[PDB]
Amino acid sequence: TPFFWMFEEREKMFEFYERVSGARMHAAYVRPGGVHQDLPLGLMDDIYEFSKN
Amino acid sequence: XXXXXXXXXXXXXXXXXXXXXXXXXXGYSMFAVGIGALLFGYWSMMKWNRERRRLQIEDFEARIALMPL
Repeated sequence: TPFFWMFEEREKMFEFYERVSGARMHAAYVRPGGVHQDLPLGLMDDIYEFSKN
Repeated sequence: XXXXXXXXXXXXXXXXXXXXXXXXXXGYSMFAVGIGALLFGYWSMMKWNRERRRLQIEDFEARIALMPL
C-alpha cells in the first residue's frame, strides 16, 4: 500500500518540476548564477494549494 | 509595472499537527461487548445441543424398534 499511497502525490510533485524547468526529473535549474529561470505565475497558487492538502 | 510571483498567506496551511486520534473503542467498553458476546454465544449454542438430544434418542430408537432387520 504505502508505495502507491505517495506516488500519486509524487507524480503531482513532478508537475512543479516540469512547470519550473522543461525536464521531468533532473534539471539544470540551479546554476552558479543563483537560479536560471523565474517562477511562472501558475506555481505560487499551486504550491500553497498542494501544501494545504 | 513589472509583474512577478505573488505571495499568499491566509491560513499558512497549518504545519505539523497530530491528526491521529482514538476512535470507537476505548478499552473497558470493548471487553464488555467481548465477554458479552461469549456469554450470549455459549448459552444459545447449548440450547440446540439439548434440542439435539430430542433427536439423538429418537434416531437410535429406530434400531431398537426394528428387530426383523
